[PDB]
Amino acid sequence: AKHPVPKKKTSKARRDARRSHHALTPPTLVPCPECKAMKPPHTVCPECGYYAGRKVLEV
Amino acid sequence: PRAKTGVVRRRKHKKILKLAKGYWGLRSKSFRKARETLFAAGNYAYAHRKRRKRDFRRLWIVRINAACRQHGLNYSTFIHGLKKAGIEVDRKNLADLAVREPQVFAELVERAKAAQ
Amino acid sequence: AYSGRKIWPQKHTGRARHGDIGAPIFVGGGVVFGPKPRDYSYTLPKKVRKKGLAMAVADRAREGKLLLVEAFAGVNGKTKEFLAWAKEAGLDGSESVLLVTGNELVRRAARNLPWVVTLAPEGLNVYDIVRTERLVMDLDAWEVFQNRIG
Amino acid sequence: MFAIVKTGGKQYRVEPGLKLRVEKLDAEPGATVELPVLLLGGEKTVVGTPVVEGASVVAEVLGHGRGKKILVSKFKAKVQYRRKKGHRQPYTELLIKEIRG
Amino acid sequence: MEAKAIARYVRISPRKVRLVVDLIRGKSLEEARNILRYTNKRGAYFVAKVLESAAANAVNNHDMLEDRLYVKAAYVDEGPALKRVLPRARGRADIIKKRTSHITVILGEKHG
Amino acid sequence: MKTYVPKQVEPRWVLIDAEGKTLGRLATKIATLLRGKHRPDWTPNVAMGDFVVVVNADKIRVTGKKLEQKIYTRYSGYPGGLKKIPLEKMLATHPERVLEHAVKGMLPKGPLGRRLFKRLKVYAGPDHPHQAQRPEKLEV
RNA sequence: CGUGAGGGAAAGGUGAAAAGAACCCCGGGAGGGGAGUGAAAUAGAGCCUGAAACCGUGGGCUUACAAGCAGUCACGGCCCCGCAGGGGUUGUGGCGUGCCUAUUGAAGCAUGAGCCGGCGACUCACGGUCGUGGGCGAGCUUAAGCCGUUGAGGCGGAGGC
RNA sequence: GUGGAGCCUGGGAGUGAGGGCGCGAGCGAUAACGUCCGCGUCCGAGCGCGGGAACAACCGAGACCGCCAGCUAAGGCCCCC
RNA sequence: GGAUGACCCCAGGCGGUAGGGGAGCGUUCCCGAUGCCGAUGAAGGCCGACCCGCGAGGGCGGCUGGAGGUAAGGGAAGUGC
Repeated sequence: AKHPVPKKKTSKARRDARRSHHALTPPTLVPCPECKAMKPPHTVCPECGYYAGRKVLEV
Repeated sequence: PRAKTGVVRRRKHKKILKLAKGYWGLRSKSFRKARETLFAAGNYAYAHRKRRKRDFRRLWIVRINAACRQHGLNYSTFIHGLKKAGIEVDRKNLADLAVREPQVFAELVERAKAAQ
Repeated sequence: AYSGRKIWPQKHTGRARHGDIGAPIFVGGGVVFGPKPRDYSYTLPKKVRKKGLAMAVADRAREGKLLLVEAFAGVNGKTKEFLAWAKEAGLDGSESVLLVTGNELVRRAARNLPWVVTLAPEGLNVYDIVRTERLVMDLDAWEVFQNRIG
Repeated sequence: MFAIVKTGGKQYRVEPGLKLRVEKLDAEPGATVELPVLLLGGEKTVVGTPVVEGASVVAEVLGHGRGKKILVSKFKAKVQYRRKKGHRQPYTELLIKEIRG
Repeated sequence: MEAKAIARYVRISPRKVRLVVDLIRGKSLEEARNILRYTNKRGAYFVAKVLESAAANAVNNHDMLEDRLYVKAAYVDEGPALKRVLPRARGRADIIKKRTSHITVILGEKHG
Repeated sequence: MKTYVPKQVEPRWVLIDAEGKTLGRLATKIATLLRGKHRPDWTPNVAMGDFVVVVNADKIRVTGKKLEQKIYTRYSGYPGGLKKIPLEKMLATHPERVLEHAVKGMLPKGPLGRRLFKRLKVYAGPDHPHQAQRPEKLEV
């Protein structure tokens, strides 16, 4: 190893075009059948405590 | 007394930067970069001005040449013909003729085979 | 006021080369060919001075702007007192005046006027003449003037 | 009906109703000049050789102007040569009035 | 009408929050609140506080209706960096830029 | 007076039989037709030449010893990947290339010059699938 | 900062007046929205002016068969200002080896430069030598001083040429 | 022979690492993008313009500016062109 | 030609590094200034496709800015990155 180093400043264009895959993807959500609140599927709904379709969790 | 740079430099810099609007990235952002493109832009505009005069003529001559081989003879012959005829309509206008007024050109072609 | 220590080694730092920070190349530094107290005085040939006074008054007289006076009516120091007199003499302050007299009292009266520049006669000089539109002198000043140019 | 006329070293096809820009002619605005003709077109097709003896084209001089400023600048590398010149081309604006023969 | 709320000098780095803000731009206040809730990013907490504040402002100052609020526009700006020393190997000091964001959220009302 | 410049037009489809024609002494012409330098309203930046259907490409005639002496050539990008194929063998397998490679190297380089190449249709014919376009027969 | 001798910074500005923003609303706070003060609040204290590099948002044009010192020429399309014209952009075609320095020779794979802003280098004194604008001319000139002035000049011939 | 000829007197310089090409020699090996002289040239300073694929010095030609006008030089006139 | 920088005509020169020369531009400051411009808006900033100048630049207009600015003609430099 002989300390490799950027030859040229990365241009703004070339920079941002690195970040064309950086964009976030929103949390996927479904309505919970009981309380109707939005939550991640396959979780327990923390709003009402229900999962399929019973009380699991005292909230 | 002291004459600090003050206002002068910024102004000479904007002058150039305004002259550089349009250019890619730093060439339109960095004064220095601006100046270097403008120098090049400079000579190109001069060099290509002179060149534009000979870009159109080559085009005219192409365009004419085609119209000439429609009536069964070549640009080089035809031009010889004109000179012998004594017709000195520049080839800017020769061109135009050949594409706007087929007939007249066709007239010109005949005077040209004629004088030959 | 800074030291003279070599801020960092002549070599191998990867920084540029410098001595002390008083180097004019530093923002801390001294100025290169900056003003030093000098003396703008020089000796103009007496004759030239002599001719200018001469020529300065000449020009002005050549314009009927020169006016000599015998004395100064009732001016006894007071500024309004001078006004009076100047009015009676064609001096309304539409024109600006170099008023030359050895008379202390007359100068005191004319002094605080904006359109008057006052002067004892040994003080006459081309500039104060050229500045002013109208020259106004004593006979007694007019003499010393001619004596200056003899 | 058009003609091919010569002025300022260049040629142009003109027609009645044309405003045309030419090299500045020595001629007052409101005055009215006659351009030599090397060819007449449409219906009557007459090939000036090089000019057509009788013909002319009458144009009115609308006036004179100086064209848009051309920045002519030369730069030479490695030599500190840089020249900046401003150039406006003078012109004469013509209203073609009629064609003769 | 528009209601806007800004959070200024939030001690997070702009390029990091902007990722979260970027999700909710143009979405219904309802959608937005939801998205931010289960968005796994420190920025969410902050963007939330700004959304929520702007939500009140709308309803509370500018006479707008919660069931009509969307995020008309939003944006994160850079505020003054907190310059901090990071000591490194062989005597060298590094300078870390703990960065700072001005988070803006602007609510509009959905006509239909 | 500014020079003409045409608005867009209908491109003329043209038919040519190779057969017995000297390769490239033919190609030369196809090129011109492609650019449209035969049309008096020709423009350099525009692509208004004819669409050129050549038929019977397999029967192109060639001078000299080039049947077995001209070598067509392709490089992959691998070591030793230089492929050398003699004319003969080119006719033997992809005959419609021979005239294809010749016309192309006679077209300008650049975006447009590749556009014009697309307007070249070559079939070791006769019969070309372009009855739809009704190509006017051309001699030489 | 250095054991010490010693080295040695950065850092000025709301407004005429604090009238320094009660009270309410989101918020743990910070911050912000209203209200209020103010001639002005993108003068709100992180405060006059608020350039540029730099980062965002929104809008127009554009871009996924294309080969590049990034421009220029031409034509064309779309947007804009207007009503033979302009402005923005750029599809295609032509043309085209950065700037500086150093060199016989540099696009050069030779030096310097990340970018922007600010600081940065032919001076001054006394002599000298041409030129030059003037003054006087077989002459020309004073120096230090003295008097006067308080931005007034005069005298001083020692002396020098 | 009136030319950015010349001569005279003075102010100011820079330059005193050249280089290639043709020709004449020495050196070298009837080698070197070699070296050292002479006459000439061009680059240097014309890396401005045409030709020579590209390319300081080979051919052509000494660019004040503009033109969508014309004649040409070398070089070319099958297509790229 | 006129009568001395007033313009017109005609002809010719006008590649250029070191370098010589000549004419200008802009910055600070002085005289001009007890003046003139200035809140009906200074300096400074951001625009402009407009005007003048070969050019450096200078106007004019719009926005910002809110207290300075400084002419014709001259003078002096910490004078242009």
